[PDB]
Amino acid sequence: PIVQNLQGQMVHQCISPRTLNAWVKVVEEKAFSPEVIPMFSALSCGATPQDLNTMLNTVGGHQAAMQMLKETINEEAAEWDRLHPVAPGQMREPRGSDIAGTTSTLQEQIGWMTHNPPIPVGEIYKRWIILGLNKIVRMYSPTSILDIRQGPKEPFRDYVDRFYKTLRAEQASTETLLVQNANPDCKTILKALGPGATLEEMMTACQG
Amino acid sequence: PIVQNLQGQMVHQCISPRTLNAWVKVVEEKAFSPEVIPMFSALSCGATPQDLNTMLNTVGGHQAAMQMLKETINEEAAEWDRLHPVAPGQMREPRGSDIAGTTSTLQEQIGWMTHNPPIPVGEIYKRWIILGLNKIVRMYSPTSILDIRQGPKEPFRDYVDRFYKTLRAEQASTETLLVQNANPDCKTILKALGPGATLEEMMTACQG
Amino acid sequence: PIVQNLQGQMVHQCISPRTLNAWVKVVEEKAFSPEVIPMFSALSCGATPQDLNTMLNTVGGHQAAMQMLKETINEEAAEWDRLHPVAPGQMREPRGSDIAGTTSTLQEQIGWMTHNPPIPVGEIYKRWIILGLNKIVRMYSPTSILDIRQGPKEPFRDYVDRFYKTLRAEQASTETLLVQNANPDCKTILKALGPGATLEEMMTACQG
Amino acid sequence: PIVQNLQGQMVHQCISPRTLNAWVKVVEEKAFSPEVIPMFSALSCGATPQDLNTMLNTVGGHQAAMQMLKETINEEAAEWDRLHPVAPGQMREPRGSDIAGTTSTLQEQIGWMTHNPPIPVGEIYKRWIILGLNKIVRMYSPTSILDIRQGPKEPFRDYVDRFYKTLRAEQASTETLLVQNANPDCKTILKALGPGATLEEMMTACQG
Amino acid sequence: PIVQNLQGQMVHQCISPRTLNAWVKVVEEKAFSPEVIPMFSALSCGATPQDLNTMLNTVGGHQAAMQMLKETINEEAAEWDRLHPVAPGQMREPRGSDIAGTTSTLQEQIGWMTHNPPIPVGEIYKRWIILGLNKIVRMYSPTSILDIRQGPKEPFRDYVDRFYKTLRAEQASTETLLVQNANPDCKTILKALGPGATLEEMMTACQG
Amino acid sequence: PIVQNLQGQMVHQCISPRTLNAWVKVVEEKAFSPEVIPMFSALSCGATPQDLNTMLNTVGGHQAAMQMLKETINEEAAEWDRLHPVAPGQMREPRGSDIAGTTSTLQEQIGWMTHNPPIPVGEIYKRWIILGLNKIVRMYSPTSILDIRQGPKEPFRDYVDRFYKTLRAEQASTETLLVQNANPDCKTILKALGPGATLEEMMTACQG
Amino acid sequence: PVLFPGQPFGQPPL
Amino acid sequence: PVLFPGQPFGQPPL
Amino acid sequence: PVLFPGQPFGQPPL
Amino acid sequence: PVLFPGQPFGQPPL
Amino acid sequence: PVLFPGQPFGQPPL
Amino acid sequence: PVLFPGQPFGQPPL
Ligand SMILES: [Cl-]
Ligand SMILES: [Cl-]
Ligand SMILES: [Cl-]
Ligand SMILES: [Cl-]
Ligand SMILES: [Cl-]
Ligand SMILES: [Cl-]
Repeated sequence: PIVQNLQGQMVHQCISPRTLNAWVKVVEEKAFSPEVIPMFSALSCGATPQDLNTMLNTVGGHQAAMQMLKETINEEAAEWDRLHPVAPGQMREPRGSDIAGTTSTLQEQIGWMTHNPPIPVGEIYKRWIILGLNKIVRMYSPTSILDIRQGPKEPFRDYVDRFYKTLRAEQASTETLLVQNANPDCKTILKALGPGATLEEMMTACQG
Repeated sequence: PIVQNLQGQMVHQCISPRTLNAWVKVVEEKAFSPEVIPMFSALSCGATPQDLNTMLNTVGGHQAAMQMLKETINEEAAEWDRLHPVAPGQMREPRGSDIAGTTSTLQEQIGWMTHNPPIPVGEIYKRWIILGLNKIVRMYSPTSILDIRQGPKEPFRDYVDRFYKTLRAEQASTETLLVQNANPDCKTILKALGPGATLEEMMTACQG
Repeated sequence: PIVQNLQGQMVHQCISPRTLNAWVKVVEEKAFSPEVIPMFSALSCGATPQDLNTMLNTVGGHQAAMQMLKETINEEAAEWDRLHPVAPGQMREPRGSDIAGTTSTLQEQIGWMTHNPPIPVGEIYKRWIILGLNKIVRMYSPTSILDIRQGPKEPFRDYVDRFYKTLRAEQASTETLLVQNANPDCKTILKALGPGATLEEMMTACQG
Repeated sequence: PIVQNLQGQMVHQCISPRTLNAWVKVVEEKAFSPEVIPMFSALSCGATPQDLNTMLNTVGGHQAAMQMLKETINEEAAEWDRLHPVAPGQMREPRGSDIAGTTSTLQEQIGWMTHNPPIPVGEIYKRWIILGLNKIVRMYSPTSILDIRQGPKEPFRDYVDRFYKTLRAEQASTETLLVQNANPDCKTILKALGPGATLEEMMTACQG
Repeated sequence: PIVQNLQGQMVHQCISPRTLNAWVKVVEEKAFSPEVIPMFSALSCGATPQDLNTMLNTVGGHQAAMQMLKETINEEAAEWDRLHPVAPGQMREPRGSDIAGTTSTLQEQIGWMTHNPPIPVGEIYKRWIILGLNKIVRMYSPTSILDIRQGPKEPFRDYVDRFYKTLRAEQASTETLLVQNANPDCKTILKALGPGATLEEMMTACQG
Repeated sequence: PIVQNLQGQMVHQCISPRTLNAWVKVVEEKAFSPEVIPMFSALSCGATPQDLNTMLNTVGGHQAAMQMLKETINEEAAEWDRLHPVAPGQMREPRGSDIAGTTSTLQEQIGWMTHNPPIPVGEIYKRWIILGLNKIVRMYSPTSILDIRQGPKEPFRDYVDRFYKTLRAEQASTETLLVQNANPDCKTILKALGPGATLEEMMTACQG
Repeated sequence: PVLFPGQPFGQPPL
Repeated sequence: PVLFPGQPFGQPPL
Repeated sequence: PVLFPGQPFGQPPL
Repeated sequence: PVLFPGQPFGQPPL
Repeated sequence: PVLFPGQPFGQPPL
Repeated sequence: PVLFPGQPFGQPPL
């Protein structure tokens, strides 16, 4: 990454073994559950395109997803080149391939990122990557919100957990449906409570 | 977070992999036991709104709670906007959405937090979050203090542990009841000891 | 905590995830064995009252002990207020509640701790806490020293371990008894060795 | 490695125990799966030839691969000496053996790497090593892309994972084949979808 | 401990959670095997008497040993007071109790340790502690060197390991005996090899 | 160890708990496999003789090896004294015993190591130690290269692994033999391939 | 509102 | 008192 | 394209 | 003595 | 060659 | 010798 030092200057630092291992382990354990994306974003704080490519490349398996990610990056890079049609010792303008780190060196990336004003190629590339990861989350979301219905004896709290877990995954890239998909006994209670009830009030009502 | 450096200046730092993993693991293991809140507060020391949102987003599951948390934040943000009705290169005033980090950038958050005088948007947002987490603790508290009664052969110490564990969870958002809910043998001893006895003296008395 | 930096100045630092986890884990594993207290003291080195409250609050369960601790802190705080009967931009004098961190902010705590001369509210509060923890150790000590007697075939070394483990817990808040509680065969040997023998000499004598 | 310090100067640092252990563990667990190479590259960031040799030497077993790696390094070193035919207190020019760290001392390596302009012997040697590691990945790739065919009941997503995992390993040192190797039912669907379909669109189509 | 900083000055640092845990774990796993002493010494590098007392106090159990250690410290402290018979704002001379940290504060310890010339109370106390730990190792050494004899089918290497493991423990506070305690077949070979043989030559000779 | 600081000066640092534990664990797990030596060298980067003795002393068991190591150090120290036949406040010349850290203090070691020009006693002693460790590796090498022959159904790759693992251990202190020790079927193929074939080409040829 | 159901914490609006 | 039953350590009063 | 099937992220082209 | 049985290391006397 | 069979990486020659 | 059997590495002599 690029971070501050004692002199207050932005300097490059090696990606740490802790960071490398944390990303490998979250992918292994969580695959492409929605919560993997904010973890990726947090672990790649201040990342250069090189660092982002390092993290993506350290992933073994999940290569269908990684290929979809390549497609998304290709699309975002093409759009950048469309919108940005591009001297000794002077800073050139970054193309899509430079932002994605295929045609740019680490030193060029540092030059752009620490310039005044800065050209944040690390943040731009992360945006494309996060866009692609969100599509993968949506692709691998197993259940439609329409099929999340409360069981006859399922506690309301457990149903609400399933409901909003499903909604999170499905929307990666409500109040009335929650009530409609509730079981007969809680639906009766929720109808009597009426519209305008908070989730807390609904959960309290069907708790007993 | 924002922390001090050698120059004595407040500078932004990336949220560390240790911090990220610790929060994920405490939620996984402890769910919403009361002790999870002070851990959240400690792990989010010096946090920007962005850092707080990162921590909240890294949580997989528990989405009923996370939705209740959203409601609470919406309420606190609305109240802020009511109480605080809001130029080139100048610092704007933060709205509720800026404090919650939806409409503010990381650099704007750093600007507010490191200003003189500082506008501590990180601390304000944490206050709203902790408020919401306390409601969730209360919601998920399984037992009323009225149903914590000492068993016929339960050691007094174990009963007192259950009593004050329950009280902590129930009050998230006594001396006489402790005695009344004690079993016959210890109640007799505690009655003879009389009122004004410390917990230590009570536990010593029913220890044998 | 408050620690030194490159400039040689006392600056506040966030309590680390390592510190937070270490304290949680020692309580979980060791409960209130005597060795937990010096660990608490070491882990809370340079701690503000806020840090001390953080550590205490992160503890799940053990709420009988935590309530006894509250009582002790209340007693020590009352005594402070008795002995210390308490202007724009000037430093006020800390009351008991300020030392315990209920009525003082983190910045006020830092002000007192880094003042010249310093008012070490962190150390004062730790003293009260350690006082309370010692009482809890004494309360939860299971065995009297009078009931530690060497078994007919128990090796002397194992007996001495039990003897001094028990003594440590019982005294939280000898030479002759060690001999008297020894079994017939070692007692005979220890009598012949006579008084004035070191523990090493006693253990050597009953080793065979 | 060689890294920056507070003075902004490039100084040598000891390879850390975390780095050493991480490399040992990734080789143990992953052997020579493709993802081991970017991990090696990341863990050896800023590495001297000495550091690179340290990492390679800490590997127990896998000595067939390590011998192939030696061959590759010998070839790249020979080519360097062909292309670069090589005074008191002056900097000599590095030969192949110096880049590989057999005939150069750590101080000579630091001299070359921190010179102005710098002679990046660490990066040159890493290039040779990564070249050799890629050949080993190719050698140990178990399956040809021609033998990756979708099973009668294998979900399309699982097939695509196998397809691109195999392709990655085989190419270490497509769109039409993916369709041809699909099973009858998905092939029919993919034919109807037609050429020009993205991987995402293909996976969506055969998902049901 | 006391360590150097950027200004090149000796400043106090808190004992780290890593250090605290490492010492607790080595005692738990290894008890009082000889190798525990150099680990103690290494973990207590730059330690104040306070730090040394912290490490000793964090030990649960092993209280026979800890009591023997107290005796040894009492003896060494008495000798110090015999050899060193001891003004506003001036540095007093440390007595035995000050070195052992019973009657000295942390600030007094830092004063003595960082003085010019320095009075290394941390090193003096560690010397007494290491003296006591060595006696405990000797006390808990289970086997005499006289009873380490090579088995009829025991490989010579395994015998030599037992021989020198025993010797290390027994001497805490040879060449001919090694041969005499060897079994008939290796003894014959070692006799033929003759005196003046290195251990390596002896082990090579009895290897087959 | 001795390392650089912000001022660019060589200052002593305490050996870290991570370093101490890593060395203990590698010896426990790997005993004296060849890869343990480069790990020792890497973990002891910048080490003083004191640090090297600390690492060696923390090893429990393996005392036959440690005694052989003592012999080797004695030999190298004797040779140093032969080749180097050795005033108030002035630097004395280091003898063998000083390099091995028996007769030199930590401060004397730091004096020699940080002098201009530096007398690298840490590196000299490490050389002697590594020399001794290599002899131990050779001593504990279980198999001669002559007895590594490919099994009738053993894959060639697995045979080559055994071949070069054995060679590494045996040489601690080829092309034709590899072919001769191959099984009939691969030997035939390797003969047809002819001499001058790389290991990669040989492995490819016998892969099928 | 600032936050909506099924949307991440910190999600920009509009 | 400074601290009350069932309330966290550091809990502000009133 | 910037990236091709079966090639690493960051792979230089041509 | 400096240290007494059953008392911690570093325990102040009197 | 720079490296020989059975010899460590970085092994000095001659 | 510098080191003797059964004595630690770094053990001072005499
Ligand atoms: Cl893969
Ligand atoms: Cl979720
Ligand atoms: Cl609790
Ligand atoms: Cl090997
Ligand atoms: Cl104990
Ligand atoms: Cl041993």
